[PDB]
Amino acid sequence: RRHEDAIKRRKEAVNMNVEKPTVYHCKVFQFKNLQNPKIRFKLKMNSKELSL
RNA sequence: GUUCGCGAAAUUUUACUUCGUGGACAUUUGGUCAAUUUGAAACAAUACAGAAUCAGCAGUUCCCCUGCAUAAGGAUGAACCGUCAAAGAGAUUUGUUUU
Repeated sequence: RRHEDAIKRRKEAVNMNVEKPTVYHCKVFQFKNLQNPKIRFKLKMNSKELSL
């Protein structure tokens, strides 16, 4: 019961929005070849997951 | 003066009676049942020391095991890639192998 109420509580963590930070943090990477398909998949996934 | 013991006499050895002899030879206290009875104050009633035991759970304090929550923190896997929708008006082009 506490486990399910936790998820019904998680949805309120979903509809919470931004509250923009102060300083954005940036990194720059550079590569010779992106052709590897799984790398191309992971860079998309992990970008969507972390809200990067 | 009281008793116990030994020796002598009068009678039937122990016994009574008397002489010579060795001890022992104080009284009290520390001894109240408590409780209850309308009277010039006594111990007379009225009781009468009879004036509960086995077992179960839980709760505080620490420890371990296993869950779920929460705060932080990490490790890894997931094949395919992003600068609109509708309607209206104007401008340009368009004989035989795969229908």
